[PDB]
Amino acid sequence: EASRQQRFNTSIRDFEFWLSEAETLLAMKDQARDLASAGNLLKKHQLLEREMLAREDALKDLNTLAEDLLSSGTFNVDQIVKKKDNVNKRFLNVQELAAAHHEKLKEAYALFQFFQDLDDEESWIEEKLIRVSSQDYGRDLQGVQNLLKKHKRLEGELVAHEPAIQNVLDMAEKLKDKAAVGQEEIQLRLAQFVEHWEKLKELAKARGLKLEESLEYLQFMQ
Repeated sequence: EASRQQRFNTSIRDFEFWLSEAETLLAMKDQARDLASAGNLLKKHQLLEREMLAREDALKDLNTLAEDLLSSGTFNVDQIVKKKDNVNKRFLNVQELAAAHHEKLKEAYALFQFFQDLDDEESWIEEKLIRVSSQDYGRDLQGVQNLLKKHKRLEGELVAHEPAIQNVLDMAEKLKDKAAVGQEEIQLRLAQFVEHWEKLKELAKARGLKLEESLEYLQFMQ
């Protein structure tokens, strides 16, 4: 049952609160300090993106209501004008900045995920370098057959990692722009990561060939 003036005031208060929340989110652009915090901010940006067109539509009706109040001889003309124009200016500012801020946060989340993937894959290569660093090629036929069964399991666990390793080298190319990746400590880690990956591949290939040569030898020498 509210009057036009009461509905206008309630709508303005509702928009002011929504705008203040969106302005706070835009002011949190540089608070993405880890994956979880970037993720929290991305969820807020997804809600803002989803609500934008509905708020734009509601603002059109709020503007129509304000103009209806102004044309009907209301007492608080200046108060209505200031409330309406302030909400419209603040909405345009949110609308014009939101997508850029959202994109910067998607880049921050991607950078944090890249650093987690680099850490993980460095450890994975290091563990495989221990596994492959064997000079046991078998002393008898059953022995070399056991070693070849294990070496094929290593080659099976390995072949499927080329894309996980390439995802680190590609995401380093996609995020080659940002400073944190360009830092000399990260550029060294990426060169060493490639050095250890190729060394792991050089060792696995070489060991497999030695194991096949050993099986052939031990089959004649049994």
